[PDB]
Amino acid sequence: MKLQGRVAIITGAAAGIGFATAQRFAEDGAIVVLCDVQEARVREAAARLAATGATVSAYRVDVTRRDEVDAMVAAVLAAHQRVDILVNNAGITKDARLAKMTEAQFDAVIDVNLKGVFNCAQAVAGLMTEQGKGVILNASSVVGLYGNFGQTNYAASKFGVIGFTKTWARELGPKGVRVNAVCPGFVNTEILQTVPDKVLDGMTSSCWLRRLAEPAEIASIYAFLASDDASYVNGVAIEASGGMSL
Amino acid sequence: MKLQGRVAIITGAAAGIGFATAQRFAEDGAIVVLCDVQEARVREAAARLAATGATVSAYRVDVTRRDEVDAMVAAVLAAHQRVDILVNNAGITKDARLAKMTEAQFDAVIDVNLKGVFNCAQAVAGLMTEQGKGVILNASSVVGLYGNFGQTNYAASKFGVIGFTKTWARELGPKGVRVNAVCPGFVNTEILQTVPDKVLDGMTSSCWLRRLAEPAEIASIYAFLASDDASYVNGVAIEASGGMSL
Amino acid sequence: MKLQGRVAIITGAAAGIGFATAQRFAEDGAIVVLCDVQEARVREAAARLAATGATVSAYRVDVTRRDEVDAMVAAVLAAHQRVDILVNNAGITKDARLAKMTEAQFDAVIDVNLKGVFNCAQAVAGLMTEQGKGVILNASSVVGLYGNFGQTNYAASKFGVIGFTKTWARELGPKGVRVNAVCPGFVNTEILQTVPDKVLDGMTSSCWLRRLAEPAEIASIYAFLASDDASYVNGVAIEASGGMSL
Amino acid sequence: MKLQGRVAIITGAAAGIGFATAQRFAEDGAIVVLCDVQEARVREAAARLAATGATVSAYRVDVTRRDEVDAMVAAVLAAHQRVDILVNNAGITKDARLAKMTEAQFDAVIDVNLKGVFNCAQAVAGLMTEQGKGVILNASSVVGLYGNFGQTNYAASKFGVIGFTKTWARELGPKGVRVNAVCPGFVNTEILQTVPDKVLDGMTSSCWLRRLAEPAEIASIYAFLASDDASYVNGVAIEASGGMSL
Repeated sequence: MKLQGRVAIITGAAAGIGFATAQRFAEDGAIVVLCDVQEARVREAAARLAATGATVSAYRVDVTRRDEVDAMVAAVLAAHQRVDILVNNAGITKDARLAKMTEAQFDAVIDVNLKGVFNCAQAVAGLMTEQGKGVILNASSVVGLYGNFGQTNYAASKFGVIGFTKTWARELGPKGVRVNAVCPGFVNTEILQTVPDKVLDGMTSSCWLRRLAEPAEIASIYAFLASDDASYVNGVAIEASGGMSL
Repeated sequence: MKLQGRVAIITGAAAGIGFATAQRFAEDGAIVVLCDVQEARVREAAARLAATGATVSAYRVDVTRRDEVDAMVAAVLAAHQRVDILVNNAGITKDARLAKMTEAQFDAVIDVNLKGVFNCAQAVAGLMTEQGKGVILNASSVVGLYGNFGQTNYAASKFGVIGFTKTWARELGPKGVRVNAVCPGFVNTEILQTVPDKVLDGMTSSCWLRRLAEPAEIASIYAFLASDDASYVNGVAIEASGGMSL
Repeated sequence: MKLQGRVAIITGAAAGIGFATAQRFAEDGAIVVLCDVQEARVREAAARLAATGATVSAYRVDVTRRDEVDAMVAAVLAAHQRVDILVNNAGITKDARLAKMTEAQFDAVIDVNLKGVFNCAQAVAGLMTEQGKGVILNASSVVGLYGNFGQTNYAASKFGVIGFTKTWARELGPKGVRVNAVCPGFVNTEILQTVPDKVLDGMTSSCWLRRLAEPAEIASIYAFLASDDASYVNGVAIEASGGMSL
Repeated sequence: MKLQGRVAIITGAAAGIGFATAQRFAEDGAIVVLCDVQEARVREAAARLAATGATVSAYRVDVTRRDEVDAMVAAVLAAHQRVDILVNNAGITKDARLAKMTEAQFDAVIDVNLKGVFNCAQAVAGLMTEQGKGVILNASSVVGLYGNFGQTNYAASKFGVIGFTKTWARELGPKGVRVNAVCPGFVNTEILQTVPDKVLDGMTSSCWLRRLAEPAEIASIYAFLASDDASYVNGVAIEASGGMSL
């Protein structure tokens, strides 16, 4: 059990990729800390994992509020004495082409997807370098490699988290702390359930595996990167798109 | 005279690469609008170019203030009837290790370097698509490709502007408007005179041409990209580093 | 036991990363076919793994000779009924500055490192698409991302295998066959013992983890990519360098 | 006239991008040496440029025959005393999916597109470093960035020439010799004239400028890169695709 006893904080863990990652991490023996802006939902999520015998906890955290981030990290240290893994998965989209995008749409996405990631990483990175081991995993996107129509704000933020990744991999690597990113393509979470079938068909046609990912297939990449199997993987952004013509 | 009569707005034009770009664009026949937060200095810069016979103007613009950006664009239209080129060159650094970076250091760099670029591009893009031709050139950095120690905020921002570049190239290209980025390496501008020699030796040794760039050598890349010689170059980030090992 | 009963052909398996990969695959339950130009050595390597209880076999294969490749594939099918995984790890260097590189130095590296990879992949790809599942893993290098002094031929070949990877991921992905590459940095294999200390200090100082990899740390990446944990990873080249400034 | 008096060797110059580059270089004042495997056609091409008053010469060169390459370079030195620019543009395609590609198809493309480029660059690079200035420009492709169905051989070769580019930029940069690559997308040369319209429409739909390039639009990028406007551009592969979703 490759993450046995390791303490993992996962943001956006109430549902979607975040929840799938919490589940997989618990299966790999991690102590999992599920954080989400949605308090009731994340406590239900944690409750489902606790029933399996896993050691888990749940916190309401808005990652744009550094005081909430700090309070959670302090509570995790009080409870489990260390932080071994951070998965910066919480994100939002507010799509609009440049001609129509509002300042509020722009700001909201930069706040969660860049400032939020900065807040959580800054809050744990010192704990990790002090103990001489840790891993910070950042959620990017294929859009963070290639751009995408209507995603001025999202693309900037997901490119930007690769900037974080390479910078922190440089700063923290020498102290035994690895920093990597995952760049998912089209993943079959709740966000796609209202998308018209013909639109989904266009999406899957652009994928070289000709299908959407299940969230567990992104979780499994975070699990690899957290584990010692990725001990010489640092500063990378792994594309998890099945291959794409975006 | 490959830019003859074309109207170019350049931000951060009082000095450094911005001023060199204004100088080169004027040499190539462009009508140049020099914008900077340093009003007296950008006025003096414009005066030097006017003395050579160029058609120029000078505006105080804080790119984080959209009303100021909009007012400048309106004034340029009143004076010169159209906008053909935008060079988003204004940027700042507020360097710190992740461990030490303050919220103000982080927020300020995201504001100028991402929000400011968004503001200027959004302000001109409709003018350009309506007339069926235009070019937006974004200043990135080698740091926006590879990250860099102490530059959590700057690296996120310069990665992010490549996200803008690809996204806007997708949205605007079909309307005849190209969007590209330049990623300079180490440039001999005013910000380097105070830097220690052994730091500059490390800079030059990591460059495959074994020397710093002069600002004119970055200006000439912007001039190429603005010109019709780059008519099939869209969505790219051109590294202008002499080759390097950062 | 994530590769239990899966049949893996590994080229260059007598030593180095190839042998470490065979060892790890066997540890994960794979049936391993060790191939190398050094027959006695790869036989001894297989014997070490068989002593641990693994199901293994050992073949002399010069990957530049397609009849030898084909004969080995036919033998594997006769023995084990299918081929599930191919690791194209055999490669050579024949380093020289452009000024001095001989035709033989150039031709030989292209032959083993590109033609050999082509030969092995073509020999197994139809088996994999016919059965609806398979994975081909190609050995690249950080040199296949950034180039390197004295490696005109090697760099072309390791860039080229990423070209293969993306192309085959496009052709074979829709049939259920994934194709990926690994780009190792500096690995503590047998080829480094003779290397001067000050050359190795330059290697480690350019790595953001400030150490060389052990071969098992590259093997574990191949093991991940072969496994179902990488089921939505297709067409990628994963840098396995600890982060670096080459 | 930015290439005045500079001696430029261009391979594949009888038609297509090569001829367009010869024409543009002559317009920029270069002494142009047109090389092609097609002797009658390249002499006609040269004759057209000579009529404009340009200084030009024509040679039959098969770039896979080093003796022909060497003889041409010697003849150019005898005639013009130096070589300032090399454009490695000659290339071929022999497309087939991996399942069907023959050894001869593979070999032919590697021979022209990698060995040929090596031959020409090796033959001139010493002349350039000795005089302390030169530029070598390599023709890659968008396929050398992203791969493409049916192009195992072409993609490997055009990735591979970026490997050459980065390696030679490293080796030769310190001696004042720059090496860069251009990666064209879909260009309206003779090769596309038999392509069905509906197929061309698919191609242009995937282009963010929604049109094919004219060959002069690729020539203009080579002209920039050869000129002193690109004096701090070294080791780069410039995508000239209009933006693409390949």
